[PDB]
Amino acid sequence: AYKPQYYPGSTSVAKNRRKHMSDDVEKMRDISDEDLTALLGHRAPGSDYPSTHPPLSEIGEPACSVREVVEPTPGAAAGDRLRYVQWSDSMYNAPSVPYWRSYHAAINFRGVDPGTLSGRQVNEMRERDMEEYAKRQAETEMTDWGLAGMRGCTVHGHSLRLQEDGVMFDMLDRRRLEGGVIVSDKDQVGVPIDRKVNLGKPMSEAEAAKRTTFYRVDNVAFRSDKEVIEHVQKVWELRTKYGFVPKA
Amino acid sequence: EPRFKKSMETKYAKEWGSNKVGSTAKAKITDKKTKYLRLGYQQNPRKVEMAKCGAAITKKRGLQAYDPKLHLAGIPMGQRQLTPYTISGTDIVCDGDDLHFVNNAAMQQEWDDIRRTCVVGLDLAHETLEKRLGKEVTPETINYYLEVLNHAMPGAAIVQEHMVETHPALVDDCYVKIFTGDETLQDEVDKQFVINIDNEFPANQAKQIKAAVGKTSWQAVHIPTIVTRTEDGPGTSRWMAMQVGMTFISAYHMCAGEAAVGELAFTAKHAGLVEMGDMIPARRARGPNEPGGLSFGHMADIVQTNRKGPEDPVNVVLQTASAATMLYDQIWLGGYMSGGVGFTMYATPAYTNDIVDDFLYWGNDYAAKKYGGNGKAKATIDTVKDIATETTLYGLEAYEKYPTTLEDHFGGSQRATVISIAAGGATALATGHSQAGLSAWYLSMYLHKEAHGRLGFYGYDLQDQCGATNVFSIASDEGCIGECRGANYPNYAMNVGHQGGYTSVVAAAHAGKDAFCVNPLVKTCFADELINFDFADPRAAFGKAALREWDRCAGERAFVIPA
Amino acid sequence: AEPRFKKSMETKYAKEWGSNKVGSTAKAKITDKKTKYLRLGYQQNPRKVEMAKCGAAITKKRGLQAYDPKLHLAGIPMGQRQLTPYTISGTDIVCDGDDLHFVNNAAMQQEWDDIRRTCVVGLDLAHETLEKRLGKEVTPETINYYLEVLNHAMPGAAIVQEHMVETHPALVDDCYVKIFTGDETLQDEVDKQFVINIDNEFPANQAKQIKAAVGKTSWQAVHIPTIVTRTEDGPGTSRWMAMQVGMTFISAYHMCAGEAAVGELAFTAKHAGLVEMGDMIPARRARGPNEPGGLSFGHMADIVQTNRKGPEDPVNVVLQTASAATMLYDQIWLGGYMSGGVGFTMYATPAYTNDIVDDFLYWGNDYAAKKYGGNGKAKATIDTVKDIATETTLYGLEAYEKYPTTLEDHFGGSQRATVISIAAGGATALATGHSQAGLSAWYLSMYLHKEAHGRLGFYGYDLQDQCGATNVFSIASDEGCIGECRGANYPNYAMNVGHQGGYTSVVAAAHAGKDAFCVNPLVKTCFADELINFDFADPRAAFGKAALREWDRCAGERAFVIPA
Amino acid sequence: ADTIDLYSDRGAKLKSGVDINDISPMRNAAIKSIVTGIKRTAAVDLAGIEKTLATSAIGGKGRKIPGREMKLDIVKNAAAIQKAVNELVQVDSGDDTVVKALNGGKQLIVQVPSVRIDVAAEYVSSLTCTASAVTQALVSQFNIGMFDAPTIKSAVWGQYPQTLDMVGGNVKSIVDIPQKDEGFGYTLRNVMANHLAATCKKSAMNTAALCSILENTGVFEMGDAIGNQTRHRLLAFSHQGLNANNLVYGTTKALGKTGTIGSAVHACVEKAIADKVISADKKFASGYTTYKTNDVGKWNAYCAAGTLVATLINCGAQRAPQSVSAVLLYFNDLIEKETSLPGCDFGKVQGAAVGFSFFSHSIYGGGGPGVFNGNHVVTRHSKGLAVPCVAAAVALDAGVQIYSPEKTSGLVGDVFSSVDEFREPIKAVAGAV
Amino acid sequence: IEKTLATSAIGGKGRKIPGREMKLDIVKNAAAIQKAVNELVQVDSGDDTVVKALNGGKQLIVQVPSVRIDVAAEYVSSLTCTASAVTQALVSQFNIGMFDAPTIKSAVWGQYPQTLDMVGGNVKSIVDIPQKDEGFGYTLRNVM
Ligand code: F43
Ligand SMILES: C[C@@H](OP(=O)(O)O)[C@H](NC(=O)/C=C/CCCCSSCCS(=O)(=O)O)C(=O)O
Ligand SMILES: [K+]
Repeated sequence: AYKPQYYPGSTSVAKNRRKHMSDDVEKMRDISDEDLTALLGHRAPGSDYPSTHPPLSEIGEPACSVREVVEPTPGAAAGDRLRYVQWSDSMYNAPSVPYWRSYHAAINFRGVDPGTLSGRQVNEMRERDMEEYAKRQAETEMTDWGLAGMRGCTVHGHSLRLQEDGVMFDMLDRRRLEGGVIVSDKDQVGVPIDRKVNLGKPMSEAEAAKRTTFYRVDNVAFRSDKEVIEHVQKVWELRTKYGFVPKA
Repeated sequence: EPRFKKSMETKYAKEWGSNKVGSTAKAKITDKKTKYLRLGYQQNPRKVEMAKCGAAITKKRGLQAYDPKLHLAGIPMGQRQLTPYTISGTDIVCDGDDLHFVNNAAMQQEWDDIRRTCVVGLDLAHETLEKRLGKEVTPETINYYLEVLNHAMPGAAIVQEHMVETHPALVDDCYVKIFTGDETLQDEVDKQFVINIDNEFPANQAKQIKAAVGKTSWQAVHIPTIVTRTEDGPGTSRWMAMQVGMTFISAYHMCAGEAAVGELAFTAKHAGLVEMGDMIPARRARGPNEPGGLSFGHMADIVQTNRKGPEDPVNVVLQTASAATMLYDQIWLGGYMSGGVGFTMYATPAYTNDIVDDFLYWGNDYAAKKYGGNGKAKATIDTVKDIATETTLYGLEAYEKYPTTLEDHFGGSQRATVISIAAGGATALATGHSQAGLSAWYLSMYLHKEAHGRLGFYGYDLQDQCGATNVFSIASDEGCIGECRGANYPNYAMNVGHQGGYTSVVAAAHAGKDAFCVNPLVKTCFADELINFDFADPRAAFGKAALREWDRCAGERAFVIPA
Repeated sequence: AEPRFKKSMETKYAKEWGSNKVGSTAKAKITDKKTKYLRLGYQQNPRKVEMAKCGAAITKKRGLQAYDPKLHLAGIPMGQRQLTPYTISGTDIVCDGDDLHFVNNAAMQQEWDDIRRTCVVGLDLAHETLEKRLGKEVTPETINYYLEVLNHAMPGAAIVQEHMVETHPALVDDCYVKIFTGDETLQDEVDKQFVINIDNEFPANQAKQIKAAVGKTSWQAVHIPTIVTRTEDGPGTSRWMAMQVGMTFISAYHMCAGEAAVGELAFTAKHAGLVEMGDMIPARRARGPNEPGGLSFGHMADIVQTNRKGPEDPVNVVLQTASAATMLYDQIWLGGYMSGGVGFTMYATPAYTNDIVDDFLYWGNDYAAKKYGGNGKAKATIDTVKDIATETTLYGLEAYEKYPTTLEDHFGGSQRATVISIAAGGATALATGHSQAGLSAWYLSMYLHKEAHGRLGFYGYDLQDQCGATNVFSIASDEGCIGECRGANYPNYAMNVGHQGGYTSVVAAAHAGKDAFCVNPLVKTCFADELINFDFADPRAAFGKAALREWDRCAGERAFVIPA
Repeated sequence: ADTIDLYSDRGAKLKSGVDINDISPMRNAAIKSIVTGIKRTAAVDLAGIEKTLATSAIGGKGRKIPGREMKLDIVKNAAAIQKAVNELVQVDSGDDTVVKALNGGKQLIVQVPSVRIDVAAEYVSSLTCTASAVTQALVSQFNIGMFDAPTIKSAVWGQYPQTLDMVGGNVKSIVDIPQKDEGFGYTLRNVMANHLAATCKKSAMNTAALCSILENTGVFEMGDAIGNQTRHRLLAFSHQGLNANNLVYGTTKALGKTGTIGSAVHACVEKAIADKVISADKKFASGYTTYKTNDVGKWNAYCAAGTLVATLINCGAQRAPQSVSAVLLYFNDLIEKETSLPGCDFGKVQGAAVGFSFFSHSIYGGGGPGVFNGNHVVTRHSKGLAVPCVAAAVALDAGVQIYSPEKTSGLVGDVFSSVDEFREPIKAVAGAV
Repeated sequence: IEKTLATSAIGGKGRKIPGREMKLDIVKNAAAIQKAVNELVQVDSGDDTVVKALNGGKQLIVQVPSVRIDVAAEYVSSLTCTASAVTQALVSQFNIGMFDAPTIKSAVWGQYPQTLDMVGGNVKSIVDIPQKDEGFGYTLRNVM
């Protein structure tokens, strides 16, 4: 068939980037379905998924050769709302970086709407489908709950100096260290919730450095990843040349 | 030491208000960690002034106004410490709040001074008088014309009786000067009216301007600020033409309304007119003399730093970045095209804390030493790739080595703008080539994205990703020499972080080498200390107004309202 | 009875003003055909003297020639005839023409800023978006929190982020948002500080008529800062509004701060739910929305608020409308935006000074009311139009002829033609309740006037005049248009003084004392608000107070951030 | 000449060995018929005029003129009005004029005779001659007197000429007014995505094709298909918009149950390698290999097809349109990372998608996919290879958007969808070769 | 075009870009440029395209083939296809390199697309741009 190569580079950062692209990521913690739903803030934990329109089984869909061959996701078939999960990841070697959360979405999940920014990365999907994606990113090495947070608003922190306890600042204090583990007692837009979710011990600085997809000069310098730089320069050169004359 | 050492020490190792940054929250500029004291807005005297004003407004008017407690979640700003800004190249320290265009009179006046200005030829008008009426035009007739024009231009009567006039006390910022390549005319016109090219420009620059303009003559017209604020940019050439036309009637003893006056109207309003820019398309509909129509070459030529200090072309580029980024991002994109809190901090990297300055000086030193001086690097893909890559790596590593700089430029858009200004500016200065500078800007962005796994806000790199391929495209709506791109070049028409940066890249292709980038008439028009805003030193004006000490604001209604 | 202008003519031509000697040497009876020309120069007039002294000080301070009355053509300064004053119509406020130039009169500037900085924005589609996409429940309580936050944020303050720059409240105290609604429960349950209460602001018949038009729908009346509208332009208003409306929905409904539903709320605020004052105009005169060229006469008539305060005097409603509209369209728009310089103050002052147009319009209305049996009762026919227009025109012409003082005040034929046609058109529209009939009368008046005097207005005054009669009832592409929807971009009307504010008064005359609005109940209700800096219910009073430099509601100054 | 096979919207081979030049807008008879047909077509809302008049809601945007209400039984008299409009719009009896009532007489389709567009600068006679004919026909049918005629006219034409467009009027086209063009050649690119989905009755392949025909005809009018661009444009047009070689529909079907955006990227690279469009170039020490192409036009066209495949499978999976912005971005970003070759349109699809994502998920402007078009400042930047995906995505909505074609496009969709070649353009284009 | 390039007077309205001057013998090579533009503007060899050098090679008349206006919304392909054909023909005739090609393009097209029209350019019609229409049907009425 075809075996994807994903991305250049031989550094740990490049290898971690290929892990995130390919969903080859280690499960680090367990988060219950109801705890995740509580943190997301879109419905009561355990409750039925609200609908924005009727289930497809109750709708007369237009005749369309594409609809005939593209299977709806479970959330689309059910008429779920489009809801989201949004993450902020510290530039001090959080495991994830925004574009790579989006590549993880686009490569590995059907029916995604990812958005990449510097201080936030978001994915909108039919609600039940979104929860499957959110759980995977939340439970695996892609999220360190000290260096990252779930933040649907008021995201400030990715580029700020870390707190003295090593955790990334949250203006809204949705999650924090308590007894050596990260705990969270607010939903992702800052609304207090009636539970306290245990999100595990944060990674040490040394483990973050080994798992990060971020290039940082005193860990794995971007300058040292000669393959990635050569790749960038090649794509730039070809885009430039073909914009003048579109000929090999 | 890096150029931003002092500014980072001011911001992160000295008290500001009662933010405790002189004590418990003090940091070394390399520290990766800090304290979050959650003092709220009361740590910052400026915020406290704003809060007390807001509460007084609510009470006086009976309708809710500003209240920091109305932040989302009822958690007020100042959870992190609130820290200051230093105007780059200066020791002026202020709050970000002192730099919003709404709160900074010098910023408003910069835009008013552009909006209210046009350049208008004299040669076609004089030819009309000579041919149609047989009039003789001399320095004496021109001098009387200019005396009457300066009385009339602010809105005073020449011909009729029992007339209403604008009040001089409200319009003292309105006037007309002339400039000319005709050296004899330059000397015979009364000096009060003349922008003397020899006096205002170093000899080499004066020679280059005179070569471009030949023996032609021009009026530099500045209509009243109170008018430009009441009206819009398209009102400027119209106001000018009314009073030019009235003055020709009197100074040449015409019928006060004959066919020759109509040909003088077409001259002033169309054939002889140089506006700052033309109209823009319907979705963003505006007429001439608005920021969307302002080309980057015109904006670079408005800025006057190159005639005062061409020996520091990097400083020329940085001052250009300051004036242009303020206008394009704060007033235009953050005002005209959006609004609200707007885009002060997207723009402040161009003129605060010495960070972009550090990176651009570094890239220029790199390229100057390597290629044998400014302007001497060949404009090729290999030159562009080298300067852009090395400058980008320097900037990224600086943010990584100095956490204070990363925290100041907390948004990726800010960081991407800063580094691409440095990479594009260093390349343009090295090559003397605006297109090469644009190509470097885009390569920088692409490297930056891969280094950090992020770039700017959601929509930052629209133009970025179209960028490399469109530098040397010849397509209808893609091909354009850099100097003639502007805020309506299609890919550039929406987003912060770019327009003022490109203006600085265009300036970099000419700074210290040429007297102007695209228009010697615009360049010469603004070479005038009577213009309220100091286009040679925009940073100093921004800073003086940040302190509420800048004294050249025009257009107020104070004279005709109670205290 | 004596003509309505008797007092004003006595003030102008039989009482001293400054040292003009009109109280003695140059005093006249208001019917005298002759007078003296004393050639006193500008020094007879304290306002001119103040201007001359300021000009000489500017010349000296800046080293560059400024105002000097000696630079008049031939070196003969103004004031060869005596310089005489103006009385604001319906008042005892006496001032110089110089106190009424838009540049010199802060109330005139604020009238325009208050229109330019305003838009109306629906709430229903936004609430529907929240309900459908997110499943949110919208209640009076959620709306009240939304409106509290919106009034904090609209002037330019932060809601979601941290370490933010904000506009200074001291500079933006004129910016706010109110709501109005045809839903009576919502009107009661929203916090009263935010509500334009239709029942409280309008007489019961007008309130009922507004509510019938608006149904149960709900609207935001948004006024962005004056300092911003002055820095920017009219097209900036809806954009400013939409940014802060969007931010407030994010917080008030706990949305992701930037999700697809926010984008549909943006389209709602900026397009589907938006009522601007007017739209863009063509390239030759290129401007975007919320500029005077795009302002329809119906909207301008609806902005003026006299009809909700004093519908029992519909002529006064028409006259106040003529005043606010003529100032804007002739002084600021045609005499400013579209030209400039000394401009067009005196082309406009007949609409609001010396009680002359007022005399003529009261006369025409009395003629038509008596003849046809009251306002609104005359059939809209050629015969009705011909009668009212001809008799009102003859009255006005004969008045100028009987009273040389009035002819000398309205010294330009354009002024006279505007005055008489306002009277003929306004009387016809009031009699018929019909804007088209009023326009037909306006043009017949002009044609009679030209033949009577062998002159009409300035060189280009009657372009629209001569196209006028034939285009009133044309259905051609760019000619057909019901009167209320004509405006400053109707082709024939796009250039010339003396008409746009007059037509606005004719449109108002077709509705004054009969209907709550002419064309748009949303615009009408938006401006029914005493917090708006300019008093749209009594524009004449505001013009006059500001002519005396006593009007104290100017917004937008930079005083707070500059030295004394 | 390059030759392609043309396939239907469901993967049936229609024509074999077609010279790509024969699908050019400059040669294909069906493209000429569709474009000129659209220029000639206007929608009349007879029910809308009747309601506007009854409620004196003259000019829209909240307006009502008290006292000017008029009750005319327009819809009941639709047959007489159709006849009169036909006679007024035609130039000669028996010419190519079409006037038909739709939906119980609530609407008319008008197609002005061709000469009114041939001997004319642009397309607007379809709006103006229709509006004049309707206004005259109503005045005559209902014996309207002079003093009321302006009320009829403004009910039909809206606020024109105070406004540049017919604001609040009842005569519309899928094309907007020429003064709103962003630049030269943008008129045919100013058709809202929702209008296209309604015209094609939400068949995603046909919606993509109609949009691609208009976008690519626009690229020609822009002057951007001359010389060294012509083949390049025709390859990407045929491969993205006309299902050339069944690449779009066949790959969509193969990926339709389990495929993601990444699956579509990988399928495109796999097919390009198998077809010898790209081949391995430089192998780095990690094992990563860059790729080179021998045919930029063909590689670009494969990327254009793949961008649409990814849209159809990802938007189809959501049964919603909003993700199309992300699809266009990430398909192209990822294919560049996979190959070290430029993505579709050399970055311009990705760039348009960056701004489109922002302007469909933020406070600042835009909206849902349905409001975009090739003339929109946000989505204009690709040379015709982005918006056809946007329109297809809209077609796939099962009910998520507020500003859907049902809300924005009912009149024009009802009228334009009645025209077979507009609604079924793939069939038409292939039938002409 | 030749003078615009030689004086770097790119964009008109007083402009000059120092350092970007280019000396091309365009008028002397008008016959070769005519032939190349003819090949670029036509759709099929032998169609109704006209390209003719006038007045000593100082000008061309171009009439685009009818299909470029028939299968199009407006008339503007006469301007755009001509400007593109001339730009490409000059780049080819004079072997212009990539870094200079935007200079050629802006000499031909003027300030477009920063401006809506080809301000300072060298391709013109008697008709003005459709965005300047005062209303529907005014394009053929906008001839000075
Ligand atoms: C609501 C949006 C979505 C949108 O359409 N605009 C927002 C908000 C808007 C508001 C925020 C005002 C407020 O706090 O109430 C304003 C000021 C525009 C306005 N309406 O006046 C703005 N952003 Ni935003 N916005 C900014 C930025 C940013 C950065 C902030 C990252 C961080 O770590 O804090 C990110 C984008 C990114 O991640 O790259 C961002 C996103 C966002 N930006 C998210 C909210 C983020 C959050 O939930 O915290 N902005 C910046 O990167 C710096 C400049 C700063 C702007 C203010 C100024 O220039 O003075 C402001 C520009
Ligand atoms: C796109 C279009 O809006 P429309 O779709 O409503 O016509 C257009 N608006 C704009 O282009 C707006 C430009 C300025 C605002 C956005 C600048 S990018 S900086 C914001 C980034 S963040 O802080 O939110 O992350 C207009 O004409 O108003
Ligand atoms: K203004």
